[PDB]
Amino acid sequence: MREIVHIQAGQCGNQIGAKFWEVISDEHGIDPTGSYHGDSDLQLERINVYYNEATGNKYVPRAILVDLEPGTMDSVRSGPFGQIFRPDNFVFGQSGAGNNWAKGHYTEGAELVDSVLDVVRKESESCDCLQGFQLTHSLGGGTGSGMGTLLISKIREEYPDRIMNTFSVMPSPKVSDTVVEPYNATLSVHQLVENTDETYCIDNEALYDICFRTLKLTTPTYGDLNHLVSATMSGVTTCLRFPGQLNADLRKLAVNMVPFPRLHFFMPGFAPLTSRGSQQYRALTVPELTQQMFDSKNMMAACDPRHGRYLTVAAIFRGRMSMKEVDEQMLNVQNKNSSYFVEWIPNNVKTAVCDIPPRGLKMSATFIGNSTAIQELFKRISEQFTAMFRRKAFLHWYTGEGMDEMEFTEAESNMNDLVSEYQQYQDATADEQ
Amino acid sequence: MRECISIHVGQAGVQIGNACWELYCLEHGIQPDGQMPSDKTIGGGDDSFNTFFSETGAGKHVPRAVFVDLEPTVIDEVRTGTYRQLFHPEQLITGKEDAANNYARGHYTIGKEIIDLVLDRIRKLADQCTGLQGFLVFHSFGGGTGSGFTSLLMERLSVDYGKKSKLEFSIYPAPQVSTAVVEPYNSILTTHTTLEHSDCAFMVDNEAIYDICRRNLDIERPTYTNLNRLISQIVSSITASLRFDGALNVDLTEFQTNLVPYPRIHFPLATYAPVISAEKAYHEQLSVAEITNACFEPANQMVKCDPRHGKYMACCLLYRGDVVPKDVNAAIATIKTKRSIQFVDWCPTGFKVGINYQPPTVVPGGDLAKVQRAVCMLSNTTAIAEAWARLDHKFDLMYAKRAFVHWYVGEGMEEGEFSEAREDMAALEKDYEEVGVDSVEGEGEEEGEEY
Amino acid sequence: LLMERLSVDYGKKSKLEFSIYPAPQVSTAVVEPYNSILTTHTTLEHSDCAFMVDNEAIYDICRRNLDIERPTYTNLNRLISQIVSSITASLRFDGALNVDLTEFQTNLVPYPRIHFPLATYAPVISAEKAYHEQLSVAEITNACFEPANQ
Amino acid sequence: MAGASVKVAVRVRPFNSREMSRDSKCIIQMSGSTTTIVNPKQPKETPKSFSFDYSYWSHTSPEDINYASQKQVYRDIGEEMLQHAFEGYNVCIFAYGQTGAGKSYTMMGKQEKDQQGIIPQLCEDLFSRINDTTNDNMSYSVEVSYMEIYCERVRDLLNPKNKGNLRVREHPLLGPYVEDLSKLAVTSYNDIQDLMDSGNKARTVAATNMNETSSRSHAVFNIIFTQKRHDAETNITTEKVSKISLVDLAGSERADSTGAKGTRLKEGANINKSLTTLGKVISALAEMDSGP
Ligand SMILES: CC(=O)O[C@H]1C(=O)[C@@]2(C)[C@H]([C@H](OC(=O)c3ccccc3)[C@]3(O)C[C@H](OC(=O)[C@H](O)[C@@H](NC(=O)c4ccccc4)c4ccccc4)C(C)=C1C3(C)C)[C@]1(OC(C)=O)CO[C@@H]1C[C@@H]2O
Ligand SMILES: Nc1nc2c(ncn2[C@@H]2O[C@H](COP(=O)(O)OP(=O)(O)OP(=O)(O)O)[C@@H](O)[C@H]2O)c(=O)[nH]1
Ligand SMILES: Nc1ncnc2c1ncn2[C@@H]1O[C@H](COP(=O)(O)OP(=O)(O)NP(=O)(O)O)[C@@H](O)[C@H]1O
Ligand SMILES: Nc1nc2c(ncn2[C@@H]2O[C@H](COP(=O)(O)OP(=O)(O)O)[C@@H](O)[C@H]2O)c(=O)[nH]1
Ligand SMILES: [Mg+2]
Repeated sequence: MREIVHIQAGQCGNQIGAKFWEVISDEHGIDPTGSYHGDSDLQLERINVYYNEATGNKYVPRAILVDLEPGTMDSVRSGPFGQIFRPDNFVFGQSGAGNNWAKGHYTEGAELVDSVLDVVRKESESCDCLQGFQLTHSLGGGTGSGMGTLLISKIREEYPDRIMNTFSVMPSPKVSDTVVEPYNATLSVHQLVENTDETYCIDNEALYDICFRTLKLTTPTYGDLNHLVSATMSGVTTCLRFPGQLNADLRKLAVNMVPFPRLHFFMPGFAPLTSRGSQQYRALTVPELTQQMFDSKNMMAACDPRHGRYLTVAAIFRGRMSMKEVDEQMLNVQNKNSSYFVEWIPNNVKTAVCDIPPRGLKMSATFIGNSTAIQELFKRISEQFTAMFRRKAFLHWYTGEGMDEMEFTEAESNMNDLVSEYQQYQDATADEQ
Repeated sequence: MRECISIHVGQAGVQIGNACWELYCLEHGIQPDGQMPSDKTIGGGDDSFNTFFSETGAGKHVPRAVFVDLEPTVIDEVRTGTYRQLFHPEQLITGKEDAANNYARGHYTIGKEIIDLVLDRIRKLADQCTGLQGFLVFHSFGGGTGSGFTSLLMERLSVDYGKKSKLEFSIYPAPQVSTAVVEPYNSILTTHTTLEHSDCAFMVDNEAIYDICRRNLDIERPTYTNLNRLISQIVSSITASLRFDGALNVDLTEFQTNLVPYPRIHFPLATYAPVISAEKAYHEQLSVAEITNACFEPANQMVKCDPRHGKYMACCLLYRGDVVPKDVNAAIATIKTKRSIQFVDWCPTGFKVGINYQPPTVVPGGDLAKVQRAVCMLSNTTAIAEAWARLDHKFDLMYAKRAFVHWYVGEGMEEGEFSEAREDMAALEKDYEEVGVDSVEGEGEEEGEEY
Repeated sequence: LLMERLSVDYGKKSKLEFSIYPAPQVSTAVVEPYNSILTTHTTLEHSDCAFMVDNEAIYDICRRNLDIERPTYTNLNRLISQIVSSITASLRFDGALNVDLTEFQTNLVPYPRIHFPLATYAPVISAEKAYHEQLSVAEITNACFEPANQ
Repeated sequence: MAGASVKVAVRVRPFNSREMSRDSKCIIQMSGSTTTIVNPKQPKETPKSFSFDYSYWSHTSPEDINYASQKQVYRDIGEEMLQHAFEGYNVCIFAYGQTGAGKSYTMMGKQEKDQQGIIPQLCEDLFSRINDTTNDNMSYSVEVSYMEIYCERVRDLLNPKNKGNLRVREHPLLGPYVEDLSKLAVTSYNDIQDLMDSGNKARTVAATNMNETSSRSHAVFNIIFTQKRHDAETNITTEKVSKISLVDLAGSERADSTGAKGTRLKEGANINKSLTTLGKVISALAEMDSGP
């Protein structure tokens, strides 16, 4: 029994968590009231991964919602899936951080962290055999970045053998909805590099690009982006819940994807995408899934994988398919694009197959890539961060909450080392000198 | 609970408060008598938003406002107007003379004996709030009361509460048109206190509003009511983030964290893009890109200064109505590629975005057309220094001969304050000059693995 | 671990293996070689006779002989099951010449450390192609030595 | 910068009381710079063999030929490294071994103070050389600190307070360091002995099948060394500063040897991770030295 505890902090994390729970509830046939009205038998076989059982055959998820302003909690409660959650898990304060990292991690969050940790311990002790945690949040904001990093630190200190994940929305190159974003992104990445086993990098720009170009939507909204991210999140942990011909837990993905401890920043992806009104033209087969999956324009990280090399790749398929087709297609992808795969790993494509595909898709697949191109994101942040730190743009708001300038420098150094470490395994030969 | 306290000092302050409270009662469906029939008909709701209004047991709603002025006439008007029953009868009006366009009279001589009552009533209002956000102070530079009394108030509130944000809306003397002879003195004097004690002072000129009204609204004879209505619309746009749901909400702390680089630079400009008459409301799309572009134009600026002569340090955009994020994204991308808009090299990001679902309302008897989309821009830039520099010259021309100085000294002030003041205004301009310069060269870029 | 404990406890009884070795080209894991190399010690010391098979070879056999272009693990497992049944058939049913499990070891391993033989099954043929052919003894014996059928 | 000249040495100790009591046999044999070892259970195939830059035979105590005397190993390592330290550059000693092999011995020496390990010879030459060299126109300063690494957490030994975790940091110019790490000055080697004993009493130790007392954590004993010059001028300046790091590594661990569960396996896992990282960096430094 592999139980996952789900946490979500900040406006972005709360919205994504709401959409994710709506999706998973559809997958397992749970009504908004909490009762079960499904059709197949396998849906209840592993419901205990995400849900707890109440008295009258009613199920309640393991969500824990955190914020420092009551607006988003009120929005989520007054919603289609408001009443499914447990009331005692809605932890919140007032007078939120306000895009200020110091308020979130050193001043305001220090009061709410004890209550949040108490609820987390209560929920965790009741599980049969906890596997890992989750956390949805955004790095460009105060409450999200600050409280999320603090929670990650404390939980990692308390439970050191379980698997910590996180789905983080990085700042975008061009589209910007805050001005003090680089400070929050840097002072945070500094903690995520230390206290996490896997991080999946999401960016608004890539998701907007997918919606505008692939799905052909004329008016994308945040619901769609949450949809995409939620589809990926559901796809990642499929093998814990349903049977298959080759299983892969979170820990197997962790072992196979990460060569060294500090290189765990992944580019996620999902296929297929017919954009509607074009399903009749596209024939759905395993080669088509593999073709769309590796395309540079399908990624949600806003990094071009052609500018680097793939350290490792993982593909989780969901459906009824032949194993020979999967193995041959992965071999062909490796051979035809040999320039973009590192040479000192003889084979760097993990594969898994599950038997139960999604609601209305004969077949589906999800992608977890690990390549050096992700370094560009960090580099871009540094190229902004120093530009604001040489002349101390907005620093007094941070030092007013008790944070010595040294903390800022101790970080720009850490991220710069991360970029350098990735840059080492990037050149496509190493000899002579 | 997101509450905030409104203060109105001086004649300009109380007329702006009149327009403001008219607008807010219209937004919340509250009758001028204080009753709300919407809840009675529906049977219950959150329409009695606790931000501006406190709800009593009988169902009446009283505003979280404190009017103050030394002239009984301007508030005897509202004690016998339409909204006579909306306000609590304790209004804190002095039955004496006025500052008479004298900072010294309003600060030292007559400012006492009325200060105490104002702090007790502000204390009583503050005690009723749970998680107060801050103060919105309305007043006008140049007036004796609105300068001196506002300075004394600002000092006492800073001493007492301290950590609460205290925003300010003010009316600056225009370059050319003026209504008094001693405006520069009272300005140069209250700048010293508005620099230290305020946290973010919004700045508005009358001539800019006259030009905006003449050009866009096609009103050839505007009066103070239209100006107050525009200012009220701006304040509504600022505060709507913590009254209605939205996709991206912007609280009052985010304002200051995102718009104030250094502690002494907190003087942004304000603009409202879709200002247009009902007749011209047709024949136009009023898409998001159009209003976003119209915000940046020099003509629509609400203070008589050219943005093209400075550099933008920060921008806050606050949208209302049918707005989706992708249109704002595209508009920002389009603005960033224009060369006439220069951003400083130490702010690569530049922008803050906030979206609200509640569209703007239309006041009966007004002039603004009903629109589906609206936006308010708050830009922190270096051009503002020019608007200061002009006034200073006049004060020096007034000071070199020591004209009209015996009136100020007779009320209890000394000459060195006039002197000390000029120095303070003199520096602030220096700081605004330094922040606008580009980075030097970095002082680096050395060789390395040359082997 | 299990083979170690069984070798300690029982000792003299035979122990045979049927294992899936990694394929030269295709694989479903990146850390396979470490596991295989670490396993080879216990495969060597404790087991008495180990047979090895490869998924790639069985895929090729299925494609060429049975004309299944998209096989799955079920077909491979069925083939391995046939192999094991032919191994153990001599213990169950009557025959002219019977071979016990110990006879395999006595006749097949020269020295203790070289007990790694390959296995093959000759008449793998589809129902449609079951006709047009005699499938005599000589034909199947010849097919067993074909390098393509390994 | 200087070439990463790493010196690899190995040393064999004699028998202990328990080994002498049993009918044990010696298996390490040395020749030149090569050492070979055999299997008692597999005496047919071959001995295994290794080569190191230094092989030291302190097996036979009364032996006169090719005996690795403590003064000999000190001349090999400590004298040259103290000479390097006095040039103003940093020095690091790593002591490794498993309970019995004989680590402490090489680091400290016997209790009768007749045959001295690396620490007393180094410290006494440092103190004595200075005491018999300092003049009016120079000043010397020496300080000592002592910390331990346990489960990737830094703990202080000299300070007797409640053993809370400390927080590593990174001063931009001076590099990594630890906050609130007690630092004390010393005058002679008796002071260092007192501080070293006091700190060693505070180290975490647990019992296992191999030994009743086994190191569960690494230790670092840092000696801060500063030289100041008084030239014939009003400008008095520090010539340079150097650090000597004497480091005790916990032995490699295997559940095939420590069968304890719970915290004991976790400590062993963290120890093995740290050892692997240390070997990874050390080999890379030697490669860096070798290439150009
Ligand atoms: C062919 C058909 O029947 O219609 C499809 C469809 O046209 C496509 C375009 C769907 C459609 O998705 C979108 O339009 C979309 C919009 C914004 C963001 C993301 C997707 C679909 O909505 C999505 C929907 O997918 C599902 O129902 C899956 O089970 C999916 N779950 C959800 O979408 C879901 C959302 C909220 C609540 C509950 C479920 C899923 C996939 C993997 C793992 C878990 C769940 C399906 C089949 C389709 C429509 C309806 C058009 C796609 O989405 C998924 C996840 O299947 C977009 O890319 C795929 C490819 C499909 O062909
Ligand atoms: N925009 C706008 N400005 C106003 C309004 N009423 C007054 N003012 C400004 O206020 C200035 C006069 O100073 P006041 O603020 O009225 O000073 P006061 O309130 O009369 O206080 P005393 O001078 O002591 O009597 C004029 O120059 C106007 O520009 C108004 O209704 N709208
Ligand atoms: N080369 C040597 N010559 C003589 N005696 C030695 C030698 N090496 C060790 N000894 C002694 O023999 C014993 C072995 O050292 P010991 O204190 O058991 O070290 P250890 O337990 O191997 N240290 P560690 O590896 O950190 O756990 C001690 O009494 C030493 O003084
Ligand atoms: N993908 C996604 N991103 C969002 C959403 N809402 C906000 N964001 C991003 O989050 C950033 C602001 O983070 P915010 O939610 O305010 O952080 P918080 O205040 O600590 O909760 C913006 O730059 C947005 O790009 C959403 O619904 N989906
Ligand atoms: Mg007046």
